[PDB]
Amino acid sequence: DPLPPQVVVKVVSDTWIGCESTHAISFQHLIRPFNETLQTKLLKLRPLPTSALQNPLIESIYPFKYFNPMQTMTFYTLYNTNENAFVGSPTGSGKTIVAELAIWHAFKTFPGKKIVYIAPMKALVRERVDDWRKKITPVTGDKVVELTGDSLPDPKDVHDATIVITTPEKFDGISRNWQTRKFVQDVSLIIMDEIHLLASDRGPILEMIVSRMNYISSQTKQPVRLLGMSTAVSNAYDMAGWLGVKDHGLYNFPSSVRPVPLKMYIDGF
Amino acid sequence: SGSSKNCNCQGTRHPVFDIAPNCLHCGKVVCVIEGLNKGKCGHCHEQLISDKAEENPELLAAQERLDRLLYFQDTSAERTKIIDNASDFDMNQEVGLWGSARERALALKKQQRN
Amino acid sequence: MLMPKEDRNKIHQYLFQEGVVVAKKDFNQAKHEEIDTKNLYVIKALQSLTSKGYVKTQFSWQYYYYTLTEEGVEYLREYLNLPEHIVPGTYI
Amino acid sequence: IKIRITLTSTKVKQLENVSSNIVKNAEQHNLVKKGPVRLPTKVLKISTRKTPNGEGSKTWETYEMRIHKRYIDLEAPVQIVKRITQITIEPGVDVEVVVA
Amino acid sequence: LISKKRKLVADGVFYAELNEFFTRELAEEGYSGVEVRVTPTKTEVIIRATRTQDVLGENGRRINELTLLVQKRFKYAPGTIVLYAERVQDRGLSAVAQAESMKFKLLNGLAIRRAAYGVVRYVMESGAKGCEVVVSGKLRAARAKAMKFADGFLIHSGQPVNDFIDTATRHVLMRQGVLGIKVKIMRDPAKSRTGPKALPDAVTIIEPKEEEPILAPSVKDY
RNA sequence: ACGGAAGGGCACCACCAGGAGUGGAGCCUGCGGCUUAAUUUGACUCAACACGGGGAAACUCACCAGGUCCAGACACAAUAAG
RNA sequence: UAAUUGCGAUAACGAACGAGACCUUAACCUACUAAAUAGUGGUGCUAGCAUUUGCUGGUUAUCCACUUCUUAGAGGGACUAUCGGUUUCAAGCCGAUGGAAGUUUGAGGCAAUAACAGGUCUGUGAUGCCCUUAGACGUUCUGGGCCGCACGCGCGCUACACUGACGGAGCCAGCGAGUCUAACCUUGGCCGAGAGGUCUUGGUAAUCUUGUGAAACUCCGUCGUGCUGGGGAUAGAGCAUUGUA
Ligand SMILES: [Mg+2]
Ligand SMILES: [Mg+2]
Ligand SMILES: [Mg+2]
Ligand SMILES: [Mg+2]
Ligand SMILES: [Mg+2]
Ligand SMILES: [Mg+2]
Ligand SMILES: [Mg+2]
Ligand SMILES: [Mg+2]
Ligand SMILES: [Mg+2]
Ligand SMILES: [Mg+2]
Ligand SMILES: [Mg+2]
Ligand SMILES: [Mg+2]
Ligand SMILES: [Mg+2]
Ligand SMILES: [Mg+2]
Ligand SMILES: [Mg+2]
Ligand SMILES: [Zn+2]
Ligand SMILES: [Zn+2]
Repeated sequence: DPLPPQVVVKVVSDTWIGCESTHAISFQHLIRPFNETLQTKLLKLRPLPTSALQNPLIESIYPFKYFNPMQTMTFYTLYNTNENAFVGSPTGSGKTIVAELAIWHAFKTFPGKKIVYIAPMKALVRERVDDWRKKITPVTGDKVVELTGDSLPDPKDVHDATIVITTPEKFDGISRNWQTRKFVQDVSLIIMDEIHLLASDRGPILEMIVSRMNYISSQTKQPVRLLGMSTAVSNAYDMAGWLGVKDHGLYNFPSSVRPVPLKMYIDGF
Repeated sequence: SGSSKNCNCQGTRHPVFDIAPNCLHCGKVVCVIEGLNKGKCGHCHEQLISDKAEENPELLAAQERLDRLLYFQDTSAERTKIIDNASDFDMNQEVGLWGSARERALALKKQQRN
Repeated sequence: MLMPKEDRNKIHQYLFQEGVVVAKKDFNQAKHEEIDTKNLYVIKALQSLTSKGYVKTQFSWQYYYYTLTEEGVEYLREYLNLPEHIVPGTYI
Repeated sequence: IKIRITLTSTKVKQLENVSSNIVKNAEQHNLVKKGPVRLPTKVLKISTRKTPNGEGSKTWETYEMRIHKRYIDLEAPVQIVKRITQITIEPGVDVEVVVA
Repeated sequence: LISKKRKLVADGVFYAELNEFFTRELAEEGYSGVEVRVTPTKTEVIIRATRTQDVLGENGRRINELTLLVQKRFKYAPGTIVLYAERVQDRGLSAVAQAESMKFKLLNGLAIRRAAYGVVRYVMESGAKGCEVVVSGKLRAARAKAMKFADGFLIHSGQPVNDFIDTATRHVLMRQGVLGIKVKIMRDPAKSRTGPKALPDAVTIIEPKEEEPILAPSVKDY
């Protein structure tokens, strides 16, 4: 953490004396991307659990009254603001509730929309919907239609669907029709999880999607709110600048803080 | 202080107000600058400061781990430690007993006894 | 010269933890920087240690940079009666 | 906010380089910019006798230091101003900025 | 609050203060110059010497004290000064370093004819177009006389001398008196890579490619 | 290298045509001389003489008449907490 | 040819340093990049005279535009360009036109081999040696002297006058310099013949001193060929400033 004056290499023989040579390697090419953004856990002692929500419709559901502790700088920032921000949450530290802020973000301002969720693997599609069949639809009266490769729902149902969960590859095919697909005009917030898959093969599929919406927002001249769900990521700055997020709101917490402590052990063979 | 500069940094560039870390109505974070100059919220214009059995049991139980989470963050320097199978773990505080060998002299005396 | 033990005691102990002391070649200036004493003693008390092979001296446009040598370290330790490896100037 | 940045290198070639990148850095972010202004060169002359003694034909030298100065005026909200000073540091080319 | 009329003037003297310090401090460690780098809140300096480990030392000792001396003397705030230790590239080309070796060779009973002519062959071997060494003062006699050893070729006139030759002088203490050292080394222009790449009068022509006449109107369509 | 030797060719630190002059008068300043306690001192054609960047009231300062201090580091030996 | 700079002849060939080239500065660009720390025009508020369309103006948060003038950075621009004479018709030279520039465009920086027993120990914490090193040639305090004046020299300034002197008015530059733990450059107000003093001001400086409103200069008046109103050392008296003095 304290940057040393250099990193120096030493070569030494094993039989003679003084058969040594030294090179001092300077490192000065230290740029703002070359850092970890991170955030220190501040004094957020008093939460706004359930009571400070101003919507009795949802206050009657989600019986877990206390607000999430790990959302210190998140809380209600995106609840009212329309500004793109990055939320990196390691492990299962509220991935369900934090992904549900899309209804909190702008659904109250304009209801009956088709905000689209994106998951990296097809396995996440089932859990992101099946677990939510008895949590939102029975109480909010809003239906959710899955859009996958094995499912071909009625397009009128897709238009009337409230939340759409689609893998990037399956989303790519319907993303080929922004010119004429009348389904895709209601995009106000796009949410996706496990956004640090870019090193994988599927990452290129998802990466090109965001740049597509940036052109749509740029060309059509209206803002489209974004929301990133992921774990701790080393290059926080560069991805933040590519999502078009701004200073108010950024979540980057290390593996040091977890809901349950993690123990590690190393071995060789 | 009566200043009209609504510092809505939410603590990003300024220390947060210790007495009023946030807003009780809309969750906006109020820093120290936003705190002294106005007692009202900048977003929803709600007052920040009003002029164990009784308390909700889950409110005080919740903040208990927050202090631990703060403790976890504050005590995160050594949490990256590795047990390994090659770690000597000299278990010394700062020195090997001032770099002097008399604590094990009794072991030699014990060997002499044996 | 004849002069209180309080400041040579201060001088050497100050020289101990960081290992460098700087004193202008300004005679009779009487107020050293971050040493309340006079430079007159700071300038001369040290080449005596250099004379008995303890510290090394430069002029560098009459600024008198000082730094103790390798064996200069221990001599002061019994002079101040600190324990072995208390707080040398070799700290990382 | 009226961000004012001054540049007073002794060297001109690299100063232009560290100035050339700035103006394009403002426009690439689609920001209002007021152009670089090159103040007159400050010439620091010192005329001295050649010889160290007092003898000889009265031969004189003068020595010149050139102090070029450049500054560019920008206006922007704070979020994109703190992201300018911390970069573009090159040797012998000091950079100073004043707000308002 | 210092005017740039005086700030930078004070800035150049800070460099000159530092350089005369090292050549008095690390002379035997192959001191080869320095440059001062200024950064907002960060003041960093690059020390050039052949034995980077000796300039650095165990636990970064030598730099830590040298950083510490500059720390105290110029009243810097802790951590506002950082030293950098680096080697000199092409030690056989740098007049500052080759001046020191001559100051070394003389003190060891080595012949002024042999010792000087030794450095010149290595300088030209290391990539120099020209190089010479001047040694002045009493040499085998109480009457002062100077002998000059040179090889290659050197220019005396024009600003290329500033650009193409570097100067170096190191006095020698000897019990006959002071024997002066003056070294001017002319680097290869071909490796200048910063500004000019050759002498001003150097005019070169790229060789063409000759072509035989077609001798016939010919047709290539697409 | 020198020539009251020759050829050829240069130069307002040479000349010609001329300007403005200095050498004459007052004073400022420098050098020699005289003097004094001292009037510190280097340089004497070009290549010294408003030059030592020297226009010095103290300082500068080296000189004159005087008065304080030791900066003798370090080592050795002597005296020695009556 | 300014040039061991060239043509050429040739017991020499091929090289090298000096010269030149190099670079700094000076004038050209109505061309690129721009600019209240520069300016120009128009437009808002506003002063004066004829008033009718004007002329002279003032105005920082009244705006908008521009870069001719001022700044630079980047570039171009001169190579004797072209024409005519003269020379083995070879380097060149001379004249003319054009050109901002045609005596390497002017002025500089730079500047060799060899040498002086030139100057310097009074720049050097650069040094070899010698003298001294404790009522010291060391250091430091009071007061002198470095300035003393029968004379002789050198760099000089001021003049001996109507191309003048003096009183009024007209009224113009450029290279520069200037404060932080200090007290720098000082506008404006006020006091004071003047010297100068006091209360503030802006300026760490293309933005404040400063248009440095300088002088010699121009015009209108006084004087009048008199060692005179030229010239101002000499002396004496007093008033302020510097700095402990
Ligand atoms: Mg002439
Ligand atoms: Mg004549
Ligand atoms: Mg005359
Ligand atoms: Mg001559
Ligand atoms: Mg005196
Ligand atoms: Mg005196
Ligand atoms: Mg007006
Ligand atoms: Mg012709
Ligand atoms: Mg010339
Ligand atoms: Mg000298
Ligand atoms: Mg004198
Ligand atoms: Mg003269
Ligand atoms: Mg008149
Ligand atoms: Mg002017
Ligand atoms: Mg008169
Ligand atoms: Zn704030
Ligand atoms: Zn609120």
